[PDB]
Amino acid sequence: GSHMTYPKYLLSPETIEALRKPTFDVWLWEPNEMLSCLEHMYHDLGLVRDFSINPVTLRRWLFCVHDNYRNNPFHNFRHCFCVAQMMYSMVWLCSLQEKFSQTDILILMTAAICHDLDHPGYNNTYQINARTELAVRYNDISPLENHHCAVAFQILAEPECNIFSNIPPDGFKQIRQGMITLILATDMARHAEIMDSFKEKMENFDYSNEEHMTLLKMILIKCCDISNEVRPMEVAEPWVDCLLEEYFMQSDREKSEGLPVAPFMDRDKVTKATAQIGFIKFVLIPMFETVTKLFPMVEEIMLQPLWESRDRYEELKRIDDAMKELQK
Ligand SMILES: C[C@H](c1nc2c(cnn2C2CCCC2)c(=O)[nH]1)N1CC(c2ncccn2)C1
Ligand SMILES: [Mg+2]
Ligand SMILES: [Zn+2]
Repeated sequence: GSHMTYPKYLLSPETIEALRKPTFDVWLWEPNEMLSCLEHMYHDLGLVRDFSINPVTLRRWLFCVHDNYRNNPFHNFRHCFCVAQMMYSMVWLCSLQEKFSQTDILILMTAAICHDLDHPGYNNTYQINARTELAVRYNDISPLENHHCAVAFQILAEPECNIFSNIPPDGFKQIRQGMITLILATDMARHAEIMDSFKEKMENFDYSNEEHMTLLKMILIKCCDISNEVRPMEVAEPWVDCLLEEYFMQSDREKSEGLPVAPFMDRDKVTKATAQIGFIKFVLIPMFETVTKLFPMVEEIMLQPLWESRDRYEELKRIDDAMKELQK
C-alpha cells in the first residue's frame, strides 16, 4: 500500500501484523530484520513501557544477544527468533495478558530469547561423555542450559545492555529467578518429569497458585522451543534438515572419539520421516493436547498442523522405505 520504499529493518505494517501468528515465515528475514521484530515485540507487549526499558539499550541488548549466538546449523539466532516469536504468537493466541502479569510476560519473552545462548552445537550427552569443560564445570547437571543462563546474565550485567537497569532489585530478583527456572526447564532430560508435574496440577488447575503458574510457564517455553512442526509445512521442514546436520556432526565425532552414539542421531538409522513421526506422535501432540485443556483455541491453530505433519511424514516414510530397499 506504501507511497515510497523503506529499508528492510523498518518492518512494514504487514510484517508487524504477520508477526502475531505462527504462520510467520521465519526464513524470509535477515538478522537485522529479525532483530527489529524482537524489538517491536518488547514495545508492543508493553514491556518497554512498564519496565522503563531505555529503548536504545533494548537494541544494544538484542544486538548483543545476537552476537552471542553461534552459526550452528540449528542452535543459532534464527532458532531463538522462532522460539521468541512462537511465544509472542501465544501471548496473543491464548490471551496470556489476561492470565499473566507483565513480569511473567517479560520472563517468558527474555527466557525465550536467551534460552540457547552460546550453544556449541553438541548436546549434554556429548558434554557428559566427552567430559568437556562445561560438563566438569556444571557437575553433569543440565550443563548447556546452566551455561545459556549464565551467558544470559553476563550480558545483562553489562550496563549498556541491561534492559532491566530500571527495575527495582526485588523485581530484578524475581525476573532472574523465573528466567533461570524457565531456561533450565528447556532441558529435554526433564521432559517427562515436567510434563508429569504439569498434568498433576492440571487435575485442578489454579491461575492464582504460583506453583501452577511456574509449571504453565515451563510448558509454554518448552512448547515454543520444540514447536517448529506447528509452523506451515514449507517453514517447518527445512529445520529438520538442520537439526539432523548437528545431530550427525555429533555422532561422527562420537564415533571417531570412541564415545556412545544415539541411534536417534545415527546417520545409518535415523531418516527424517521416522525421526519426526515419533517426535510428533509422542512428544509434541501430547504436550499441546494438555495445553489445549487450558486454551482450547490452541487445538485449531497448533494441533491441526501437527496432525497434518504427522500424516505427511507417515506418507514420506512409506516412500523412503521402498527406495532404501533398492540401496541393499
Ligand atoms: C529429529 C527429532 C527432532 N528433535 C527436535 C525437533 C525440535 N527440537 N528437537 C530437539 C529437542 C531438543 C533439541 C532438539 C524436531 O522437530 N525433531 N529429534 C530426534 C529426537 C528423538 N529422540 C528420541 C526418539 C526419537 N526422536 C527428536
Ligand atoms: Mg537448549
Ligand atoms: Zn532451543
